[PDB]
Amino acid sequence: QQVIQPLNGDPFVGMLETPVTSAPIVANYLSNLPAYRTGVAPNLRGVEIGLAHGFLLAGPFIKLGPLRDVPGTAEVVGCMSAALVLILALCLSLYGNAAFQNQPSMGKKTLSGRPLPQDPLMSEEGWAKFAAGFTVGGLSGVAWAYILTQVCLGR
Amino acid sequence: AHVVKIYDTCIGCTQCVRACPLDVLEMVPWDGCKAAQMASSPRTEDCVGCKRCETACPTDFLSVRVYLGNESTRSLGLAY
Amino acid sequence: TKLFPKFSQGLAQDPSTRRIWYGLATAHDFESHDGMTEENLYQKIFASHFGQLAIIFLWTSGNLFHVAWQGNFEQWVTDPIHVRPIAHAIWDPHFGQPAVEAFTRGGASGPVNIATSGVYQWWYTIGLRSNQELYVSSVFLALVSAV
Amino acid sequence: LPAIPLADVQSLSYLDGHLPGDMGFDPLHLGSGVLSQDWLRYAEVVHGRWAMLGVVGCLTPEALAMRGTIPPERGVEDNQTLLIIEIAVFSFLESKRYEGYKKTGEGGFINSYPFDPVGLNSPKHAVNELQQNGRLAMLAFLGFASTAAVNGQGPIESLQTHIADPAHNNVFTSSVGKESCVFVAVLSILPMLIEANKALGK
Amino acid sequence: ATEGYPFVPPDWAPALFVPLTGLVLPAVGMAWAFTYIQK
Amino acid sequence: DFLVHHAIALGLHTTTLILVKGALDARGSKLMPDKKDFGYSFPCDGPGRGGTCDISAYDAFYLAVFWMLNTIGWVTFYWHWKHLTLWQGNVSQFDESSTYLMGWLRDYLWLNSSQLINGYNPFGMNSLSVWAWTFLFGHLVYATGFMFLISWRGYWQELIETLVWAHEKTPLANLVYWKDKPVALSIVQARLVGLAHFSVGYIFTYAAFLIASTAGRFG
Amino acid sequence: PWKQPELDPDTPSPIFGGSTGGLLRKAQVEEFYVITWESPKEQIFEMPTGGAAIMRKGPNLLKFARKEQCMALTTQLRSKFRQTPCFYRVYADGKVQYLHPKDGVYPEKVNAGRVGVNQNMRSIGKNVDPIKVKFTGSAPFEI
Amino acid sequence: GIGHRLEAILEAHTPPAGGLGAGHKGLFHTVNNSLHFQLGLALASVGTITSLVAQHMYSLPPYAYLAVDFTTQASLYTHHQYIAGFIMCGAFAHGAIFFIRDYDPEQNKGNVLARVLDHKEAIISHLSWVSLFLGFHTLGLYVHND
Amino acid sequence: KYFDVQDLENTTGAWDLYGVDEMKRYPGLQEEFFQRATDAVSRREALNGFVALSAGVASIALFGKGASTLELPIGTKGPRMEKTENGKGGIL
Amino acid sequence: TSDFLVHHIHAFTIHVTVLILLKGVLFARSSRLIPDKANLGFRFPCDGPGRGGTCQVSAWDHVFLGLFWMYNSL
Amino acid sequence: TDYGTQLSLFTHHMWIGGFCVVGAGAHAAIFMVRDYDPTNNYNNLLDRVIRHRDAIISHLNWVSIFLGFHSFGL
Ligand code: CLA
Ligand code: CLA
Ligand code: CLA
Ligand code: CLA
Ligand code: CLA
Ligand code: CLA
Ligand code: CLA
Ligand code: CLA
Ligand SMILES: CC1=C(/C=C/C(C)=C/C=C/C(C)=C/C=C/C=C(C)/C=C/C=C(C)/C=C/C2=C(C)CCCC2(C)C)C(C)(C)CCC1
Ligand code: SF4
Ligand SMILES: [Ca+2]
Repeated sequence: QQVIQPLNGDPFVGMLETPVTSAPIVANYLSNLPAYRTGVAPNLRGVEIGLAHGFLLAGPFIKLGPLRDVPGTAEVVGCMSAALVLILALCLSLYGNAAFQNQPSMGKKTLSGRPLPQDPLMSEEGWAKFAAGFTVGGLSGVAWAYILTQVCLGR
Repeated sequence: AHVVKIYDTCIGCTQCVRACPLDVLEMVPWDGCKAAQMASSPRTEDCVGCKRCETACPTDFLSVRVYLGNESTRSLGLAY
Repeated sequence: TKLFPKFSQGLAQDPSTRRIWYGLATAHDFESHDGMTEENLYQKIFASHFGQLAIIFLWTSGNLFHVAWQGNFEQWVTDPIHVRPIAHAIWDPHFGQPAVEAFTRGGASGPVNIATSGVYQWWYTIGLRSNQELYVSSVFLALVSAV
Repeated sequence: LPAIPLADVQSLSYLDGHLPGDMGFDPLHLGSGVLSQDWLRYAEVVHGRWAMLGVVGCLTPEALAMRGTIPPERGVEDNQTLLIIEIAVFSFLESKRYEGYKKTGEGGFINSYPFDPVGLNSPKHAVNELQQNGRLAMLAFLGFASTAAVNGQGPIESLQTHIADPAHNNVFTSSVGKESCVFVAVLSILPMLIEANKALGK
Repeated sequence: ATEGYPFVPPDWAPALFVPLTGLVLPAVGMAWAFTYIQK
Repeated sequence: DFLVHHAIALGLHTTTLILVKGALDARGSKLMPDKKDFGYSFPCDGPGRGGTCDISAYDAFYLAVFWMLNTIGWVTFYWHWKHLTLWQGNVSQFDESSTYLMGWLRDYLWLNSSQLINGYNPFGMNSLSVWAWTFLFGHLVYATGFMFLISWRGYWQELIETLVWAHEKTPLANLVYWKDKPVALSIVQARLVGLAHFSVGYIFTYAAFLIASTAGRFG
Repeated sequence: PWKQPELDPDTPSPIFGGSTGGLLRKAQVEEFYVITWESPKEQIFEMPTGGAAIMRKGPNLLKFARKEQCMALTTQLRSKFRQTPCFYRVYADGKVQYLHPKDGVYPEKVNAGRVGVNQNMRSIGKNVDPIKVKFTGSAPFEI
Repeated sequence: GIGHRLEAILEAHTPPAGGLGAGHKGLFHTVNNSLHFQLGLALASVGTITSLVAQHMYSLPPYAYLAVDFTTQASLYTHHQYIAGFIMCGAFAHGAIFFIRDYDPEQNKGNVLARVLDHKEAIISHLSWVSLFLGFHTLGLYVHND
Repeated sequence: KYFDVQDLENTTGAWDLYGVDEMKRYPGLQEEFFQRATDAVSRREALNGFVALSAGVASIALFGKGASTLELPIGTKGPRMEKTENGKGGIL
Repeated sequence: TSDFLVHHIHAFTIHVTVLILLKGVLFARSSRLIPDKANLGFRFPCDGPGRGGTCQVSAWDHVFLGLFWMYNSL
Repeated sequence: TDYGTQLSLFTHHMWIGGFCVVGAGAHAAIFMVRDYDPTNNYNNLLDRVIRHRDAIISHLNWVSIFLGFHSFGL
């Protein structure tokens, strides 16, 4: 009558099903998130991820900074976030051109885990596609944070 | 992996085969000692380099030597 | 099987971070490189020697250039006891209001740092007296480094 | 490709001469990808178009008496809102050009019309003459930009002064560019160094 | 410049050379090094 | 100067002892006769026969670097204090206060460090602040070297294994993966990195104090 | 042994709660090992990955990631419960490989059915010096 | 048709009455055939003259208005002494590398290089005695005065 | 039964405990807006070239640091400066 | 604010000391790197230079490392 | 009003306490190495704790690093 047990009836693996992971509220919520969605196209995945990140990478940068006390300059201090998401897109493309090397294809193991196919995000062109979507999404999210922070109304 | 060697000054006490924790050394028959058996090492690719065989060797100097070399996934003791 | 340690197939076939670190350690141990003869060893040493000479002459050329651009050499010659030598200028966007006001020394318009290498006394002793002789000699040292 | 830039230079392996304007000069191997060089080529030609139009765009106003020799917008009839409608009409036009270029390449058309041969002229020689004239205007527009060194002198006016004194009115001496001599010096010794390097490395 | 041409540098020299070797140069260096380290 | 000259002689003979012993006993010893067949820089020869930690000639040189740093630190402390007392016309200070180590610590390390640590206080800063900053920067590098010198590889190997499990069984971060397996630094590498951190801190701290204490109260 | 016992599935594995130290991404991407033995009764043993598990009667099969873990469990069962285990190495493709005991008697016996390898008929100390083996890629011991 | 030969001078430098045994026989091929020996000798000479430069520059200043600059003298002396210490450690390191990598005992048999190796215990033990003497007495005099 | 040799793609741990497959997330034609928008940077060399040309923004950005009025180029202050450093000499 | 900073310094050093000690206790029996650490004893040097090196892998060594961190905390 | 005895007593009691806690961490590992029989502990708290040791150590590791950055970087 314990809430903790192994996964698939085989306990010799490291992942032991604990309440946190087992939790249906956690299971369905994680699946709903834009990265775990496999059928949706990679460009689409990258845009959603980039929008959320580009928007959250502005506030902590515009409130605490070198020009956080200058009124109009403080709004203009959010550009750095754009430079940050630019550095993030560059390192993401660098990881894609090296993770799934041309020599190493699938990398083996089809993976069962209930009737469903391998995510195309792990391909060579799929990571570049994701890198694109993340770049447009981050640039657009930073621009939305800057536009919304001046017409937010009673912020 | 590491290179293990067994010299002719072996007495065949079978202590290195008992001290090896990865089943690298074995005892083959010989005609040069009182025990008529000498150690060997066929599974050299499974050598990890813990040097327990050298501590188990009773003759002076050691009849078995573990010369460390290149490292692989098996010789580095990686479980991931 | 990666290809970064080009001089060692053993480290090239390492599936861990040990390949990276060791790839920067045995990079000059030409005596223990894959497929190396005595003639190849001596020729490789003869090349690295020229590379060292080139970087040495380039370094001293850069010293002459920086002192000729921001150092107060002409001002130091007219008074070699009171004025202080200037190494180079300091450009730091991280500096504040008081750092810029306090780092300006030696009769300069911007923030600079005083030199402790003692090259001003050496150049003033050998004969360099103008701010142009250091310039022309710096380009000469860069030329000999290129050769 | 048989012509070659300086004397006899080994043409790069990637440039087989298939392109119509292959002079054999392509240093630092900036373009070597099969799908990348075609797009770069499309860039070079679009550049020539804007630059050729530009060279004769400043030539006309400069030749006659007028304002804007160096600075534009003396008066005009539309301020700021103009600039917004400029980017809007160009964005629509450019999106159509990109869509057309992707389909066939060498996009030469106005608005949305894949191929634009109104005049019914499109031979090989005309494709080539477009490139050579575009390269020339791209290198001539910089001299129009280099009016800074010559200061108040305009493009037609700079030519007039150079006609009055041909020795004391050039970039090497009359301009403040004393490094132009070092540019032509290294540009003259560079060829010999390439031939030297390739020859030595037998 | 004037009578000092031999290696005499323009005023916005460290304002455009320090932002270059302190961010652009180590970024391209680390990117090329990482791609060379991997296969 | 008699006692300091004897201290210099002590440092020279000890560094020479470590280096000469590591050079003569490089190709064999009674504890390990086939050392010449193991190369120049090996970790050890197991924990057998009593234990053979730091038995290669590389390890002997590694141990001699500390003694070289101590000897050069003693000769430079002597030079700087004798000239520091000669330049200010107080030559009778070092001659009567250099015989006891408390006098060394008080009149040399504590008195000449009054202007160095005052580079940046809550009342502003000055030209010496950069030296004051690097004076503490050297202390931090030195303390980080003590980590690689004291702690050995096995503890860190188990720690890295736990971090590997953490990254593999975590959501939304298991999508990425390392191209090369993460492993702890080797025994020889750990000695080299620790020595580099120790030498860098030892150099930066003294350069900061020397230039600041001299530049701060003189020309 | 007298014939390599082919590893077969559908073997009763021991009852064990879910552990945390075992079968990572390498156990699938590269290789992993598996140990089988025969138990005569019901006991509780200690796994080399965490807590304790019980011994299900009849055959027993366990899977691990390193050969040292299977060898550790092998020596524990041979010195504490007097059993005779045997383990295999399963590759990524699915190629099973017999590993211990290869000759099948035990690795500490003679059996007169194995040829010696990696042996030097000279004594240690009679090896030539590093200078002699220069640019030869070989070493004194290797020679 | 003029000049000297290094191998001939080394082979001719052997004292009679067996003071050094073979003398310097085979030392020419030992030095010329090895690179770590030449590197150790060069590092020893460079590390010694670097310290010589440091000791002569402060006592006999060679540059004008150098004695007035107090930070320059201190920084130059400290810099040259630390550089000399690192180079001196490298000389002995390469000597150990020479003994391990390229020292064949059959080539120079009974010479001074193989002869100093026969009493390495005597050399190391006497170095240990000198170091213990200086350490015990310098520390004792300092603590007594303290 | 706990281990299989042939169907090893399910007995070792090769699973997806958080992924569902569906061809729908975003509304109709919205995806088309983002498709055309992300088409240009879709390739590796394309994005690396984008950020390489966008890297020149730091160089140009520093030049337009006049609006920021960073201590660096505003001045060093002639009135108060450390030209009186040390007590032994007025300048040195 | 300084009390906040020093209190967080104290919490950090206490967590590192408890990390070293708890790791030593939980991995003193048998680790995934060395599966036979229980039979090796409690106070042992290492397990040879294999697996890249296994120096101070014993439970006693963790206490030795811990003692150092307790000094740094107190 | 005796600051010497006040500071002395506080410092002394703090050092004695820290030494004793490190000793507790030592003897727990001594027990786990010698007197731990995996027969009387099948599914109890000790067995479950030794079962998820990887999760425990990894979380303590992260907390340690977070506290170090946020408490020393300030
Ligand atoms: C190798 C010695 C050396 C060192 C340690 C430094 C260090 C420094 N330089 Mg300097 N520089 C040097 C040589 C050196 N320089 C030489 C030889 C030149 C003449 C070409 C210059 C020209 C120069 C300028 C104009 C500026 C600096 C600046 C700076 C500072 C900021 C960092 C930076 O932006 O890098 C420097 C960036 C560079 C691009 C210079 C690197 C020079 C390269 C390596 C050689 C270029 C080739 C050149 C055509 C000559 C051919 C010789 C070749 C074949 C070897 C920094 C303190 C900046 C500053 O803030 O001043 C305080 C600044 O604006 N440097
Ligand atoms: C080594 C060279 C170097 C250089 C040149 C700089 C330069 C700079 N650093 Mg820095 N830094 C460095 C090293 C360097 N750093 C290192 C080694 C560290 C680690 C200790 C740090 C850690 C550090 C921190 C923690 C911070 C800085 C900050 C800053 C900025 C100063 C504050 C400011 O005015 O904001 C800049 C104001 C601007 C208007 C600049 C905007 C231009 C940016 C650079 C690019 C944005 C354009 C964008 C990409 C447009 C995209 C185009 C689009 C069409 C695609 C400044 C530009 C501060 C900062 O970033 O401010 C928030 C700051 O917080 N640095
Ligand atoms: C008047 C008679 C005479 C005398 C006194 C000498 C004396 C000498 N001869 Mg000579 N010789 C002579 C006649 C004589 N010779 C004649 C008639 C001939 C024939 C022409 C030669 C031909 C000859 C040759 C060819 C050579 C000599 C050499 C030597 C020197 C070394 C001999 C030796 O054995 O090394 C000494 C014996 C040792 C065992 C060395 C001991 C090492 C000590 C113990 C080391 C202690 C160091 C320690 C750290 C010190 C601490 C001090 C601190 C400051 C560091 C020596 C000074 C050799 C030479 O030139 O060397 C300079 C040489 O090769 N002789
Ligand atoms: C923990 C240590 C620490 C902390 C907290 C800070 C904090 C700060 N520093 Mg700083 N700094 C540090 C160490 C630290 N520093 C060190 C060691 C150095 C020397 C190398 C410097 C050198 C330095 C300089 C030169 C400057 C700063 C500046 C700043 C301020 C703005 C910097 C910035 O870019 O904003 C923050 C940018 C971010 C991207 C923060 C990200 C926030 C993360 C994501 C946490 C929020 C989400 C969190 C995970 C919650 C989880 C949510 C859940 C759903 C998962 C800021 C308050 C600048 C300043 O002017 O100060 C006012 C500045 O110029 N620092
Ligand atoms: C004429 C000078 C000289 C030359 C040509 C050599 C040449 C050689 N040495 Mg040697 N050595 C020298 C001087 C020299 N050494 C000195 C002065 C020392 C005393 C410090 C040593 C001590 C030494 C040892 C102990 C060993 C060698 C070894 C070797 C051989 C290969 C290793 C190598 O070089 O790869 C290149 C090595 C590296 C790239 C490592 C660089 C990391 C450096 C040390 C740290 C830099 C400090 C820090 C990061 C600075 C930044 C500060 C920061 C604040 C910015 C090689 C033939 C090794 C050998 O024989 O093979 C087994 C060997 O183990 N050397
Ligand atoms: C190795 C370093 C060293 C040295 C050389 C000294 C030397 C000295 N110390 Mg000192 N000390 C040291 C370390 C050292 N100390 C340390 C490390 C400490 C800290 C613990 C101290 C703390 C200390 C204190 C507190 C004091 C000294 C004192 C003294 C002086 C005492 C003389 C004496 O003992 O009376 C004479 C001792 C004897 C006669 C012993 C008799 C032995 C037998 C019976 C006789 C020997 C045979 C005889 C000579 C016949 C032989 C025949 C022959 C001619 C053939 C002396 C000069 C005292 C002093 O007065 O300061 C000046 C004193 O106050 N020391
Ligand atoms: C209730 C208190 C207590 C008790 C009863 C024990 C009992 C035991 N401990 Mg233990 N321990 C304790 C507290 C305690 N410990 C604390 C507080 C610590 C943290 C420091 C430790 C850390 C510890 C370790 C690491 C080890 C033990 C071990 C042991 C066992 C054997 C110890 C031995 O052989 O003694 C031997 C007696 C000595 C070594 C004498 C101690 C000498 C000390 C180190 C000198 C201290 C200097 C002194 C304070 C000042 C002198 C100055 C000088 C000038 C004279 C034993 C059962 C050992 C074991 O194997 O367990 C099975 C083991 O290695 N303990
Ligand atoms: C000053 C020396 C020093 C330093 C800095 C550290 C630092 C660290 N030790 Mg450590 N240690 C030391 C000495 C030191 N140790 C010594 C002498 C010993 C022997 C007893 C040990 C024994 C020891 C053990 C046994 C353990 C540690 C652990 C740790 C880590 C815990 C991380 C943490 O929670 O805090 C935060 C970390 C830091 C504050 C590091 C400083 C980073 C600063 C803020 C720089 C910020 C980044 C900067 C801006 C970027 C630079 C830019 C550049 C790249 C251009 C940490 C990084 C534990 C560990 O592994 O972690 C779980 C561990 O178990 N240490
Ligand atoms: C005239 C004069 C004089 C005299 C002088 C003299 C007599 C001299 C000298 C000197 C010397 C006496 C010097 C020296 C030094 C030395 C050293 C510093 C050493 C070394 C060595 C080493 C380092 C080694 C190495 C090695 C090894 C280890 C082994 C083998 C190999 C080799 C070689 C590599 C006087 C002062 C009186 C007065 C004035 C003048
Ligand atoms: S160096 Fe490490 S592995 Fe080698 S003997 Fe010492 S503790 Fe053991
Ligand atoms: Ca002159």
